[PDB]
Amino acid sequence: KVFGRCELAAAMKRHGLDNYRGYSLGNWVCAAKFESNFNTQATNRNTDGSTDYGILQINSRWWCNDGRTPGSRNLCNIPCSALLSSDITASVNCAKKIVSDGNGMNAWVAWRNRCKGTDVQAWIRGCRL
Ligand code: NA
Repeated sequence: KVFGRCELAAAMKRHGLDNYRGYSLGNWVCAAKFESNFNTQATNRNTDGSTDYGILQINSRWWCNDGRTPGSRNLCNIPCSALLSSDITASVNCAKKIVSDGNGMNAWVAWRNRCKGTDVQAWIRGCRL
């Protein structure tokens, strides 16, 4: 599923991401735009051979199991395929564990490089939330 911007903002808010660990909703929408272009089915191979899955490009090195990432963990206890569903529950639940790991949203390099310190409220502008 390719989410609309406000559609994804509504879904993230309903799932309790708005101001989760102090990160306003626009931070999460911005991260999703540059990780996935709001596409739940997005997959990208990392140089280390792990893969990033779904709207928030969650990494098989630590967070989900894809059966092909040697020496990796599955700290969200989910098959990586669950991160590609039209229903973002698994992605959101897993993102809550990631952002709680100590480095906040710096875990998402695209957030650090493209969203951090920017006018992230623009990402929820015009949305009925
Ligand atoms: Na894994």
